[PDB]
Amino acid sequence: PGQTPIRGIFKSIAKNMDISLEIPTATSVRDMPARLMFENRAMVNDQLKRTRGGKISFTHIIGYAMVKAVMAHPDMNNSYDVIDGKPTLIVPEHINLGLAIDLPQKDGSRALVVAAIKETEKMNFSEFLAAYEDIVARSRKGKLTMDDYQGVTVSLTNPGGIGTRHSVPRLTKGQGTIIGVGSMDYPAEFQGASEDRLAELGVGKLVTITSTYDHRVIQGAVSGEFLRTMSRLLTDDSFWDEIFDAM
Amino acid sequence: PGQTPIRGIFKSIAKNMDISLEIPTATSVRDMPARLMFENRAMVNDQLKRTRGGKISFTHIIGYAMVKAVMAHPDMNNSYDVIDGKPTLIVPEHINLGLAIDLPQKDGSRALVVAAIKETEKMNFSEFLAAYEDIVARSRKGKLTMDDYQGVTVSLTNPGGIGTRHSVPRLTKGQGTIIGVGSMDYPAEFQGASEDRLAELGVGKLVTITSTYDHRVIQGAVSGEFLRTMSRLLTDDSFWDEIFDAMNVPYTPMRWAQDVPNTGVDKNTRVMQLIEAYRSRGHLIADTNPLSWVQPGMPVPDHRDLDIETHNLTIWDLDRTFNVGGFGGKETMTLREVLSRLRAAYTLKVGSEYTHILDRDERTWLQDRLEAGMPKPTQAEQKYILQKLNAAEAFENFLQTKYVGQKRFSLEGAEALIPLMD
Ligand SMILES: CC(C)(COP(=O)(O)OP(=O)(O)OC[C@H]1O[C@@H](n2cnc3c(N)ncnc32)[C@H](O)[C@@H]1OP(=O)(O)O)[C@@H](O)C(=O)NCCC(=O)NCCS
Ligand SMILES: CC(C)(COP(=O)(O)OP(=O)(O)OC[C@H]1O[C@@H](n2cnc3c(N)ncnc32)[C@H](O)[C@@H]1OP(=O)(O)O)[C@@H](O)C(=O)NCCC(=O)NCCS
Repeated sequence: PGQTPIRGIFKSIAKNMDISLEIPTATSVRDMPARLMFENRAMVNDQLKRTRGGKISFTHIIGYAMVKAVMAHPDMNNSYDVIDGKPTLIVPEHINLGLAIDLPQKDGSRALVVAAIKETEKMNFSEFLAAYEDIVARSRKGKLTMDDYQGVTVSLTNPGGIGTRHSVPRLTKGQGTIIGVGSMDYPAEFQGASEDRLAELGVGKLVTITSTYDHRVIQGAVSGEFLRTMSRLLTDDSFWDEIFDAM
Repeated sequence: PGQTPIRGIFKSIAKNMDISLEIPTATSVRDMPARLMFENRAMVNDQLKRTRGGKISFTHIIGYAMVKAVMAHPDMNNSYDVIDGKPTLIVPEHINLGLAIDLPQKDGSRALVVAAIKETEKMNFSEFLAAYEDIVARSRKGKLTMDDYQGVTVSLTNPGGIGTRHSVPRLTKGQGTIIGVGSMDYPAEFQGASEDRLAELGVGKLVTITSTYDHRVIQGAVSGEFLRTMSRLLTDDSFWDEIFDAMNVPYTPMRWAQDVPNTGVDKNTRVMQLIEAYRSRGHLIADTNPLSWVQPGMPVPDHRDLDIETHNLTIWDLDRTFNVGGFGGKETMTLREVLSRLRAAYTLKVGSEYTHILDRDERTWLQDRLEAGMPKPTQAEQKYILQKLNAAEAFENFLQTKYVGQKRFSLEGAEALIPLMD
């Protein structure tokens, strides 16, 4: 009980949240079927098990789809800044994808950090998976440099691990959008039903995906079309041929 | 039409909303089943009605769960301030819970106020309910002081009364979080379906709960875990045992389980076995003791035969219809009505043992008279019972007063013997 100064990484988190108050933000929400993801992921993980490889996750698949979608809709990669006291649009050279990793510390307090995969628009699924696992591995061992925290152009977060349905997050300065992935589960009005009955009816599972963007440089129609493209890719023949071929 | 200055309470509401612009906020949303809440609330309100008590609401239950959750995740109680021009985290001493009460005024304009229940982390459900009703009562009569509006650490709101699905509200300065409760109803894609069809499928009702927090002092993972804890408590065995114990209800609470298929032994067979179990062994849980006393060294018999889990039935069968073979003078009935009748006949103030009798005509005579119930007596009859009770007690007290030391072997404690013999 009482008052205590904020020190360390927490002071940095506090200062950035205060700066971010000067961004006008809006949000879009879309829900998608998730059956084909469960099926095709299982097929890939069976192959890896026989070949004594690793394991892929839902975030890997959604990550790759997200990159393809940003290529199809380039406006989602832009940001805003005032330079020489004039308003300015900033168009980057590459797509650098930030991952929000929750890592506990030595003290016993959790902190969230955003690390970057760089030059993602010239990768196939095999390359993408390697880069992803590299960042995650080094984060646990505590061997991330200062260069890994710089140059992010678009971010990804996964609150659905805990079981949240969806969220409305904060956008940090220097970016245009942040994408969030919610729980992949049956709706709550079917959580007491029998397996037999669900199979008979043909009820599937959901996923809700969100988009939070800066409204000075991105319009609503662009954000909507972005999510529509992601929805088409995750249920598309040609998309899953790529992943299967690479693995 | 035209312009008019804002004056009074409205000017205060306007100023606070302007100040609140300097809080960075984020939101989390989660949806939960709501069947067990409907069931167990009904059981508690039936007990209170017989004892001429009050009524509990959904906000009472969610409120209590919310307090338990804040205890499990203390970070949700903290706030932010700048002191001596340095950033600072503030950790309070108590959990003070603010309620958002919509109260109309004399003029005819509605206004929202937030009043506080203080020192909530040292309360049981009985204490909690009293404090809640105290605040609400005084608000309507217009007798809230200035101390009731100060010291709030966490807030609760209920937009689901009107029928809103969920909301994204504003957070006021000095707090860390605000929790919102949405509509408890079927989804809108089932609002035209029949009751029969919904019962067949096994479709339940929802509730959506939100959390809006200050991101300088609370992280997303903490907010998510908070809502996960609340979800577990509202479907937990041990949680509902507390509430039932505190409100003095004698039955086991309805439990949470999955719906089971109608395979193997049919469900009509299982409902007939339940009827037989209550007729045979229901006296083991009847309200026949005036004291709340269990003798320490005596064995307690097994009475697992009297709960619907042992006969492979579930909350999902309560509104389905079954063949009962003349029970209650009906050929068909719901499991809710079956349980109601059995409990009224074999579990109140009279417990009966008669199923061991070998003759069929004897058994039927008793069974018929015991399930019809006790007929309502007239006023003259009621006054006669009161005269006899008075005579008994008065006689004992007279002898006590006039002859103190003398041995008399009193009947005090058992005065109902006189009207029984009569
Ligand atoms: C091991 C690794 C390859 C991922 O393995 P994983 O088991 O698929 O991922 P997690 O351990 O985080 O998830 C555990 C479980 O939660 C499930 N899960 C995760 N996110 C989910 C979501 N949004 N909805 C539903 N289930 C989810 C996973 O499917 C897994 O269940 P399973 O028993 O069927 O495999 C590795 O990348 C890892 O551990 N990553 C964690 C950190 C991270 O990815 N952070 C960045 C996220 S943006
Ligand atoms: C009388 C009292 C004990 C509550 O009684 P109550 O009937 O349970 O509550 P209300 O009168 O607000 O609700 C009326 C009806 O709406 C229903 N309802 C309320 N909130 C609901 C919600 N979120 N979703 C669905 N139904 C809801 C109640 O169940 C009740 O229906 P019923 O006919 O089945 O009883 C008393 O506390 C009261 O009147 N409170 C109102 C003010 C208040 O609680 N304000 C603070 C809320 S944070």
